[PDB]
Amino acid sequence: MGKLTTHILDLTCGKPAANVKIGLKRLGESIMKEVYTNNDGRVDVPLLAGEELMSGEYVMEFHAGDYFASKNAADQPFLTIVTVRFQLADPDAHYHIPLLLSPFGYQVYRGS
Amino acid sequence: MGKLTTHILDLTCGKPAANVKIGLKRLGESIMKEVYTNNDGRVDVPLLAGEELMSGEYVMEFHAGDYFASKNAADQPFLTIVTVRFQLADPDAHYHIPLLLSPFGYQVYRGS
Amino acid sequence: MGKLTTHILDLTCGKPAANVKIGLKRLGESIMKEVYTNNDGRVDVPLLAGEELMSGEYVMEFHAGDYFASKNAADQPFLTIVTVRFQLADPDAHYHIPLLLSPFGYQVYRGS
Amino acid sequence: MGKLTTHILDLTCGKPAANVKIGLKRLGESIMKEVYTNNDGRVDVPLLAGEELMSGEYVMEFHAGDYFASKNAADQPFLTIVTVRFQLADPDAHYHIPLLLSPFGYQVYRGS
Ligand SMILES: O=c1[nH]c(=O)c2nn[nH]c2[nH]1
Ligand SMILES: O=c1[nH]c(=O)c2nn[nH]c2[nH]1
Repeated sequence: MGKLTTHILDLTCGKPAANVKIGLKRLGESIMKEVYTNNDGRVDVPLLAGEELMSGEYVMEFHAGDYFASKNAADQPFLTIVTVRFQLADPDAHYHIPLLLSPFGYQVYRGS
Repeated sequence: MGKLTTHILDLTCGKPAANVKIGLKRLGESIMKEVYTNNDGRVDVPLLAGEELMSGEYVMEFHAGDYFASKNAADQPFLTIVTVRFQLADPDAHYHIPLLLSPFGYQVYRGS
Repeated sequence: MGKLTTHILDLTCGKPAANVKIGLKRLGESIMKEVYTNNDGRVDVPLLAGEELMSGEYVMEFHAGDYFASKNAADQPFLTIVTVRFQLADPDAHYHIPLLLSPFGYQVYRGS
Repeated sequence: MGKLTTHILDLTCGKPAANVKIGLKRLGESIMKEVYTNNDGRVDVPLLAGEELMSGEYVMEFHAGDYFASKNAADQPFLTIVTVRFQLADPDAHYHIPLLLSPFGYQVYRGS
């Protein structure tokens, strides 16, 4: 009964990044899920839980380019799809990986 | 005559991350280069320059897992290969993308 | 009925920083509060709320040095007291300012 | 013959933060220096060197509020003066402490 959640903050305006598409995939495979953050910059249902959450490597494709585009970065943005690889060791643990995001930089961390 | 350089700092000990392997690839392709940072956590020759640097999307595969492993994170580390996608718009510009790295989090930015 | 909360994550081990002392003070004054984070790296009661929360500048003194010391950085640590100044404009708003912390670097942000 | 340098990057536009005032002071004292970053977001002469650099705690007052103000955050900005405390142990070592800055968050690290 593990769990994988996330969270996006736009450091340009201190608000949660809303309606950003997030791709989810197992390492070496194709997208398996596609979600859009709510107003809190989170997703209602965990990105992964129970059976689903299998120990291994995953990748999340945060669509930063489109998000900043709507809030305005340019025709060929520096950040298009912020990609995040990570390995989930224990299948019964909680993994909260937020994303602090800016047009030209970002923080990826295992928060609480 | 554009240029792509990078830099790795281990925020766990304030020192540059040395001898870390860095994979380089164009979006959707296979590795095209493989380098190992020196003692300053940089690479002698630009990761990309002149002809090579074509406008588009690239990906750098920082091998964080192995680096921390040598400095010690575990059998199934949270971070294995920190992956970084980005788009290089102008082919004649300088792009310096450093990496602030920690066992459980990291910063990716367009520095100077 | 505004609110000021915070949160500390130790990026060295992906866990919340527990029992870290946090000083709170208005700009130019002496400490007014002193708290110790719980196991979630948070404090049970808001650091500021209602009447208390007056528009202006505050400072939080995160005692990183002692925290890392207990988990081990040295005799004269790089980070001793991570100091964070910020201005609270609206008195009725919620301000969540977490702290991503490492022996040699840290992130300060207005999260959700 | 130690050295203290710094560097400011505006993560909102990937450029160095130019002409930002930086206050320098020893712990518990008044400003001792006041500098303004050049176009590279650095200062020509080290903020501290040789004799000057004495082992102990210092504080740098990055004037983020004014900088973003000129580039535009509001009347009562979240960040006014980003304050950074740190301890310099060895007097003969090089300490490079850059600042990744955004209207609502920032990274402080011991870079190379
Ligand atoms: O949902 C979250 N809550 C928090 O308090 C937090 N702190 N960092 N990341 C976080 N994510
Ligand atoms: O090579 C670099 N030099 C610097 O001064 C710097 N600051 N941030 N990233 C950087 N990379």
